[PDB]
Amino acid sequence: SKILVIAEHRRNDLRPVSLELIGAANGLKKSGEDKVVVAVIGSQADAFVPALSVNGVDELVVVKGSSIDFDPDVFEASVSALIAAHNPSVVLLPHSVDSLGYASSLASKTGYGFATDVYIVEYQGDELVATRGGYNQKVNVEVDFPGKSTVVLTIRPSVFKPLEGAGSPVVSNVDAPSVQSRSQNKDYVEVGGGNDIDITTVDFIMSIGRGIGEETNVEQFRELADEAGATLCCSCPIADAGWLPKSRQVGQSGKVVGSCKLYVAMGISGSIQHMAGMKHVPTIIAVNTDPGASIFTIAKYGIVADIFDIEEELKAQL
Amino acid sequence: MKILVAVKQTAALEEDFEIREDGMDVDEDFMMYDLNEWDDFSLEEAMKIKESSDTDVEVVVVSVGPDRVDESLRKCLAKGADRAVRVWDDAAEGSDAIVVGRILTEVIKKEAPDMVFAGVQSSDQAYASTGISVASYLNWPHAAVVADLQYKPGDNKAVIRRELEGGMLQEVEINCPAVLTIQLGINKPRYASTKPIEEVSLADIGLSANDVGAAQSMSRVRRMYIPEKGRATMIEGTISEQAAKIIQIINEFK
Ligand SMILES: Cc1cc2nc3c(=O)[nH]c(=O)nc-3n(C[C@H](O)[C@H](O)[C@H](O)COP(=O)(O)OP(=O)(O)OC[C@H]3O[C@@H](n4cnc5c(N)ncnc54)[C@H](O)[C@@H]3O)c2cc1C
Ligand SMILES: Nc1ncnc2c1ncn2[C@@H]1O[C@H](COP(=O)(O)O)[C@@H](O)[C@H]1O
Repeated sequence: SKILVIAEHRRNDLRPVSLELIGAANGLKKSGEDKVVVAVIGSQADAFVPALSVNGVDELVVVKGSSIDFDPDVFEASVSALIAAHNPSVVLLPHSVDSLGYASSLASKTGYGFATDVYIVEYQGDELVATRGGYNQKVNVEVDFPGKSTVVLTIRPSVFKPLEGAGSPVVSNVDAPSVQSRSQNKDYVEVGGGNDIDITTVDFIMSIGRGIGEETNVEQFRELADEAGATLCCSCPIADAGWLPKSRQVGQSGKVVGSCKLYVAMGISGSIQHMAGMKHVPTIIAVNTDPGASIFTIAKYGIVADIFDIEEELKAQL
Repeated sequence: MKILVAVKQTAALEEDFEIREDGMDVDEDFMMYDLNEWDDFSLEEAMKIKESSDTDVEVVVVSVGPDRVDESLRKCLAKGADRAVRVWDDAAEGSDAIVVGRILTEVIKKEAPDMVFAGVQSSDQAYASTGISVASYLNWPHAAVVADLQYKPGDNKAVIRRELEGGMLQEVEINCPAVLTIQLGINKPRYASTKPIEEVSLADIGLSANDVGAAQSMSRVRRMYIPEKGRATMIEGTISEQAAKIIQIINEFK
């Protein structure tokens, strides 16, 4: 059998989730005989063959379509054609912004199995069994794909471990199918907003979320961070509201706080997308009045208390 | 000129919820329902277009779901949606994102809107699939994770900005009509927390039991379960001592 992996690149760089998918594919397969086929799609995608000629890749397909970076019409047509060519049992996409543009379209047209944002995958005998979340990550939902010869999964980033080392795939080149996209990519943009502090560099973070309530409450946390020698960061509601700069947002669409050794999460529930930015921090303290908040499932220390009462006492004690 | 906004009434769970006997779902006694957060932003975006235009813009909200959903629809009308439509039959129970996409598409074919908006994802299941499934059945242009929309009613293209990983956006020019999935933060919804709802059956839209429900879905639920998850070290006691422990943790850190 074949497992097809759709790699991902942007702005000339391969996104590392590509290698997590290869790791997943190699783990998933049933016998040594099964093969992992990786595709990379782009008008300049030959550039990625070195970075994708890695352990666990049996075939590497460069698809040249009309656009440099992701286009949903091009990707859907291209991936449909790859599925036709390789008849994979399983197709692995990253659960990324790009994939969200097409994955469910690709699955609507055809009789394919489909599940998204999957974080456990295995075969039980010949049966593919995938696990995703339910009810804002309060449950696991375990699914199968009865009678589906092709199953398309989008895979949660930062769950599956990449393999180590080089590889020697059979490399091929195909043109994408020849259909005109209904959209055209224009500029990438890094929007305005202050940028006095690169939060990917800092080691001590106090981060605020929706639990702070009104904007008038931000100042007291800024003072706390200052008194503590921490950098003030936030979750997306705070930045969306314009209360702190986007450069201070932690998570998938914000930044990853790679240098951070101590993260104090105040009034942040711990959404998946927030966790993407900070789950690696060796010491996380959560201060949150909801014991059922997801943040407590990754925190080292939890305090189920009012953030304003804790902040004022912390200030006093400091 | 018409903008169709697909909306979902999501379920959130109370503390100490239980898995139901069949092991297939959570017991409904523990569910609280409200409008999906992404739908506040999508609806406000349709209303912004309506306000910006001298031309009439009809804003229609549509939801596929049981009668509890009417409460959420009523609230959309009160915030200025022109019409609200609820599609349901009991046979639709257990319809996944792709089947919901099918059902929505049958309404949309009849409404013949100029744009379709959906949320990036639902707060409960977070499939991030339903709106882009609709685009497929309609065979319309589409973009997901839209953080900005430059669009005048009647225009044959729009310019959007998709919100990417890592603090960047991408401008994309997209043919209209289009399906857009709308991200948090695109706008600041105005009403943040006796025209009836139009009630539509599967028959009204040409569907039957065999087109919908769990049997037509793209995966099969085996079980639902509360997994063992990581456990924090909880600091009990007074605020003074909880703060005292934080400071010791800070000091241990430096
Ligand atoms: C594609 C995509 C990308 C995303 N990228 C990001 C990202 O980069 N970063 C990000 O943050 N989000 C991201 N999100 C958004 C994410 O889904 C959530 O909306 C968000 O993280 C929630 O922020 P919050 O935890 O601050 O708010 P909420 O979930 O509302 O949590 C508020 C918390 O405050 C607590 N609270 C309230 N009052 C008090 C009090 N007095 N004392 C103590 N606690 C209190 C509550 O119990 C609750 O847990 C993304 C979403 C999508 C779909
Ligand atoms: N049952 C429903 N009825 C109407 N729209 C829905 C429904 N389910 C999902 N959606 C739409 O899809 C978005 C949620 O995305 P998803 O996670 O794929 O369900 C919502 O914000 C709606 O726009």
